[PDB]
Amino acid sequence: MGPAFEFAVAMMKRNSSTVKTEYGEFTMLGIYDRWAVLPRHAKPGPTILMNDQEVGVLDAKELVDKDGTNLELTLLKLNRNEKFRDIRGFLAKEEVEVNEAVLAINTSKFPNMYIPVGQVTEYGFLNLGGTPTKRMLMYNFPTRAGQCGGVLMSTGKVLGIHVGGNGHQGFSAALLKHYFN
Amino acid sequence: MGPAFEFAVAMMKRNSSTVKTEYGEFTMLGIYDRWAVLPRHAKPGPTILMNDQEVGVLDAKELVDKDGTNLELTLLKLNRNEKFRDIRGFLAKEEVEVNEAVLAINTSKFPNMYIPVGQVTEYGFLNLGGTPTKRMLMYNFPTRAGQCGGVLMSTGKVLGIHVGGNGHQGFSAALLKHYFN
Ligand SMILES: *[C@@H](CC(=O)OCC)[C@H](C[C@@H]1CCNC1=O)NC(=O)[C@H](Cc1ccccc1)NC(=O)[C@@H](NC(=O)OCC1c2ccccc2-c2ccccc21)[C@@H](C)OC(C)(C)C
Ligand SMILES: *[C@@H](CC(=O)OCC)[C@H](C[C@@H]1CCNC1=O)NC(=O)[C@H](Cc1ccccc1)NC(=O)[C@@H](NC(=O)OCC1c2ccccc2-c2ccccc21)[C@@H](C)OC(C)(C)C
Repeated sequence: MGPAFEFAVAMMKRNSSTVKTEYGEFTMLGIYDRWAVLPRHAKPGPTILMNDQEVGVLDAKELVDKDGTNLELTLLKLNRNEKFRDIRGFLAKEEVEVNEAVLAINTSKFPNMYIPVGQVTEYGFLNLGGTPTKRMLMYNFPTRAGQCGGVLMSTGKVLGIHVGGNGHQGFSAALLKHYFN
Repeated sequence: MGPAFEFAVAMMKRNSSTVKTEYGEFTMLGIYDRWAVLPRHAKPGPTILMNDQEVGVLDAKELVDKDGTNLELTLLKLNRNEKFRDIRGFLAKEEVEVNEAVLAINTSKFPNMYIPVGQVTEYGFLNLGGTPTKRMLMYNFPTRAGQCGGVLMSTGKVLGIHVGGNGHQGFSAALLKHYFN
């Protein structure tokens, strides 16, 4: 798991931030150019707090599948000059299952924390907070509030973003290459 | 830092537990035989909760130096049949400074979490919660309540146990080989 931690630490350092919306505090992962991702339930407005700074949101897309089923991801285009390091190469084309993953959080409640969550399984459909949701990845860890936007990784792979939990399992939305063109 | 995470994960799995005393919830590291360590301020009584179990404490020693100066460590002898894996080989004879360390926590507030804290420096004397305290190791991380008993490690080294913080820095008491005979 050493390499999985090592990759995760470098990825959070280069591409992650702490974001506040009206709906809470989240980890945010920048993907390429000025595009980043949040759990859909963060419900970013015209403005967000990004590491304490008011940042303008030029575009936001709540992702759904071809049937309109919720995927629980919102892509957002940031009004800022810096671009993110392009990490689309680390995103799979389809849901990845691994035996050992690391979930990385960066919030006030959990600043620079890394959790080895064990096996990730393609969970599939989940009734999440009452909304039918697809392309969930599941891991047996007691995830809690303050961990949404959590980045789920293994060595050289970004698997998904943490979006919910039932007190005993956690769930990430799979972060697929085609979401980013 | 990969190897430092890898060592830390294996060490917590084999030798750590979650302990409640009247004074809070702590990470506890077992050292050898039935001997473990807590921050002195956990103030373990005749009985502690060890992973939800009432466990008897046969002996407890609050460590002080040759002048009687506080070291902020309490060694405790547990009344249980299992012995800990002997990890005295990973303890230094004197305070270790490293460039990259991992602090590992295992509580309800922070179950199986690992934090890369950066450089550890021999801090020396510290007025901790009003008590003169020696042999502190310092790292620049915003440590919080719920992280005491936190185990500070680098590759193949157990450096100390987290005992306090000022909101911007954290401090571990050095865990020295001679404390354990
Ligand atoms: C992240 C928010 C954050 O960072 O805080 C800002 C400061 C947070 C993390 C999760 C909370 C608890 N565990 C976590 O990991 N995510 C949420 O709170 C998320 C919000 C949300 C998502 C989508 C729409 C609207 C809001 N909500 C939940 O995670 C949700 N849990 C849930 O839906 O559980 C699924 C269950 C399920 C599916 C199918 C069949 C049966 C069941 C079932 C049975 C019994 C319990 C759960 C489930 C919240 C609202 O939690 C409960 C469990 C109360 C529903
Ligand atoms: C661990 C407890 C835990 O797991 O909770 C159970 C559920 C906790 C972690 C630390 C809290 C905040 N940051 C942490 O990492 N440890 C303590 O609370 C610890 C308890 C204690 C230790 C020893 C005797 C009695 C109680 N207390 C503190 O960490 C303490 N901080 C402190 O003393 O700071 C040192 C400062 C210092 C030294 C020399 C010169 C000047 C200063 C200075 C100036 C200004 C601020 C701090 C210091 C607590 C009580 O915090 C404050 C900062 C309020 C004193």
